[PDB]
Amino acid sequence: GIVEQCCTSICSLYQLENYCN
Amino acid sequence: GIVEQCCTSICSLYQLENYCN
Amino acid sequence: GIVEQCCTSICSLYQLENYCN
Amino acid sequence: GIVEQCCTSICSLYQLENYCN
Amino acid sequence: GIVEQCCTSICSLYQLENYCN
Amino acid sequence: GIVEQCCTSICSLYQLENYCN
Amino acid sequence: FVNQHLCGSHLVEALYLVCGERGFFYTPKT
Amino acid sequence: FVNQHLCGSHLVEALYLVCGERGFFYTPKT
Amino acid sequence: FVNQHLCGSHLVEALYLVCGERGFFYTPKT
Amino acid sequence: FVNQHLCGSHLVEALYLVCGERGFFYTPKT
Amino acid sequence: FVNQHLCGSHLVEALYLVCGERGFFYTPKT
Amino acid sequence: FVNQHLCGSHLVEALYLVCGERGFFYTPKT
Ligand SMILES: [Cl-]
Ligand SMILES: [Cl-]
Ligand SMILES: [Zn+2]
Ligand SMILES: [Zn+2]
Repeated sequence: GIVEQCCTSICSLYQLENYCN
Repeated sequence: GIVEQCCTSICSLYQLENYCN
Repeated sequence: GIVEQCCTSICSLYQLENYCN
Repeated sequence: GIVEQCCTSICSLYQLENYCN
Repeated sequence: GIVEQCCTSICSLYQLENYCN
Repeated sequence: GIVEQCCTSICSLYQLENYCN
Repeated sequence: FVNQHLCGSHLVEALYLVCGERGFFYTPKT
Repeated sequence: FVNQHLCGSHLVEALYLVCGERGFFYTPKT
Repeated sequence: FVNQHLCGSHLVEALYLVCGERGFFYTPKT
Repeated sequence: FVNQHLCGSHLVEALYLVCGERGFFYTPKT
Repeated sequence: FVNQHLCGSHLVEALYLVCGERGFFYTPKT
Repeated sequence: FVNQHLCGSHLVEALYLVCGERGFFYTPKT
């Protein structure tokens, strides 16, 4: 999920938009 | 809603807890 | 400038990106 | 103290109230 | 006090330093 | 640079003023 | 605990602390 | 833009930045 | 609520949240 | 992405997220 | 150093940076 | 004052505190 994608690994601001409503 | 209530007035931690998953 | 614009009005991430090195 | 209780170990929001005035 | 001064007016780092233990 | 001086190593608030404009 | 006055990103910080590993949802008007 | 490690409160501050009025859902458990 | 690791500036932001008007004392040295 | 309303230190946090390892410059009036 | 305008949790962040391992006390009115 | 480790967003929040109106330049690459 978000932790693995963005904290454990590395993510872009665009990937972060995957978790918007 | 909560976002507006905490900012225009006040809110408690107990009210915030309702927004946990 | 950007510092004032983002605070007195609004600004976008794309405008902010102009201040990266 | 607070660092050992809450950073090195893990603490609740209630334990954190131990350090209020 | 300092909490109010820094918010309603301005304060310096040197004034803040007085609140260190 | 700043990362090596202040994150990897340790820096004072005065050294941090080295990076002001 | 004391009552809170939280705007902007400070609300999200508070939700973060309050919810822990449970996570939370942030849902403003409009 | 860039890719960095975003963890904890920094992750939710980034979600707030990116999503804003849309809102968002922070579910660490997945 | 929950239990998490709270360190550094995050610890004092949590104390501010929890104590608010009461105030608080951050003494790392113990 | 959504438009932003950022004051004080919140602007610097946003610049930080936006620029990543490229870094940035913060240059207010006056 | 420059003069500061600090409210809410931003005051506690500044105290944190200023005091380091010495810690500090946060004591608002009322 | 003190010396501590200041990294990431915490480093730029410290630069904002210290420099304020002067502004500052965050160049991790050096
Ligand atoms: Cl604010
Ligand atoms: Cl951290
Ligand atoms: Zn703020
Ligand atoms: Zn942090």
